[PDB]
Amino acid sequence: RPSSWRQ
Amino acid sequence: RPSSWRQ
Amino acid sequence: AMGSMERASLIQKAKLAEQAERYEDMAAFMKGAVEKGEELSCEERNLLSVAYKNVVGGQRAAWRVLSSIEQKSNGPEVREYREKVETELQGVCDTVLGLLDSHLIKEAGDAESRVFYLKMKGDYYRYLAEVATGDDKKRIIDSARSAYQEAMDISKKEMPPTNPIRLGLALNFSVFHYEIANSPEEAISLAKTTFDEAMADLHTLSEDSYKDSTLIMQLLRDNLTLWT
Amino acid sequence: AMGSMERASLIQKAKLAEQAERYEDMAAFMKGAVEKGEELSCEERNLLSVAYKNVVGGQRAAWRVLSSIEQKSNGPEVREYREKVETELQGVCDTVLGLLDSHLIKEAGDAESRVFYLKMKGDYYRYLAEVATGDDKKRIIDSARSAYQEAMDISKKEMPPTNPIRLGLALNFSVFHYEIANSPEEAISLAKTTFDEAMADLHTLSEDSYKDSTLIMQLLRDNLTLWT
Ligand SMILES: *Cc1ccc(-n2ccnc2-c2cccc(*)c2)cc1OC
Ligand SMILES: *Cc1ccc(-n2ccnc2-c2cccc(*)c2)cc1OC
Ligand SMILES: [Ca+2]
Ligand SMILES: [Ca+2]
Ligand SMILES: [Ca+2]
Ligand SMILES: [Ca+2]
Ligand SMILES: [Ca+2]
Ligand SMILES: [Ca+2]
Ligand SMILES: [Cl-]
Ligand SMILES: [Cl-]
Repeated sequence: RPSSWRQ
Repeated sequence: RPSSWRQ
Repeated sequence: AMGSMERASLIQKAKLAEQAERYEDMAAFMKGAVEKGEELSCEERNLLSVAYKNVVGGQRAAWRVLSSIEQKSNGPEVREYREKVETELQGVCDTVLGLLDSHLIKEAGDAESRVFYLKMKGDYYRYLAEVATGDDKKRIIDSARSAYQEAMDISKKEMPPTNPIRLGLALNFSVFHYEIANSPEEAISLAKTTFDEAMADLHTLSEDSYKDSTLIMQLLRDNLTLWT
Repeated sequence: AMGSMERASLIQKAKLAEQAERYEDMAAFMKGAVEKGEELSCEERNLLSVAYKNVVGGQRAAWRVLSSIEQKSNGPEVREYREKVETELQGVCDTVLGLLDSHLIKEAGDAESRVFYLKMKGDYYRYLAEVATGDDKKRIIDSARSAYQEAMDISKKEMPPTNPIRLGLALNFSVFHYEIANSPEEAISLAKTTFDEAMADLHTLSEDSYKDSTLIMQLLRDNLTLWT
């Protein structure tokens, strides 16, 4: 559910 | 560009 | 590849693959189920169609991106990579057509199954026609036309005008006329006549059938709005 | 498989595959480019990362769907198909880790390349850790931790606090702490300290660098909002 790096 | 059958 | 798995397990896994949006897996499972040699139920035919429609849909979208890049360009790389995607797409279409020919269509006696498979045959020849450029392109187009036409003849004799398969078939045959056969007037006439005859049959339907039919009528209307 | 294609053609085709959203092709092209044995440029490292991140991202999303179905269930089909997807995911992670080990990391001397590859090593061990359940799961977790930690040590010595690679590394190491290592306080502390130190360095940046850095700071903030 948390954000890892993404474009 | 026109729609064929789709769900 | 799927010869050692139970038919019911292949169907169960096709449904799981659909939930996981794993459409290549879904297609391989349904190919295995078809190759068991038994006829497909209504639900199973829909799984087969959904799987391959999504696989070839991704290939078609990629081919269009690459073809557009290639057209603006004119090294060999863009053409080579478009050809690679094109060959993979043709392979998937040939696989589907091979399942229909061995032996889904010949065993399909009921109108709902026979029209369904003939619509599929028209669709996958249509996808072949979208990328065709050589000696056999006219024959590919006529193969799509012939399959659609047989499906239309059966559907008009055996199904009500609101039947979702009949409506989806007419929708796709109209797209064939507009996009492939360079027959926009035929495309528009077919879409209008299909829409109007379905409209006049809606009063016979339950609420759920009404929703099924009107959903596809809206796609016919969207095309008529785009084309007129 | 790509041994006969020119390095430059593989890179060109990776970019075409990205435009076509054909990420499996993109990964195979970039794998071939890596196997040419030359170091990767900044742009080429990004292509490698984008390709495999998208491939494994689809596999992770599918694995989560299937694992959730499997948990509600407890025939063998759901477990079998989850295992199939899991094995394919592990195969992709092993492939990436093999490229990093042979020989991207050992040839990476500059901080920007070395930190980039060590972050990747941490990420793909993290993806292995997400599905791990056996004797080696603790070692998989420590392998992710060790790679992230070495990358962090270099990034803090050699890069400004706003450097996008440094920020993305800290973001992902914080997700590792929260999701994998059961260390939510470490995750929150890392995200806060990273955000605050970047905030205090924004005044040094051009407009374009400011946009790059603040975009990743917002992901840190989104996580802090989710976690607190
Ligand atoms: C081509 C096509 C057209 C309509 C449907 N469809 C709409 C609503 N219900 C159906 C259907 C489901 C299963 C079997 C037969 C019809 C589906 C189509 O292709 C799958
Ligand atoms: C993990 C990661 C973090 C940041 C970036 N990034 C953001 C903006 N620019 C970049 C970048 C592009 C190319 C090389 C190095 C950084 C990219 C990341 O992974 C691709
Ligand atoms: Ca059996
Ligand atoms: Ca060709
Ligand atoms: Ca029969
Ligand atoms: Ca060369
Ligand atoms: Ca396993
Ligand atoms: Ca070097
Ligand atoms: Cl190619
Ligand atoms: Cl399986």
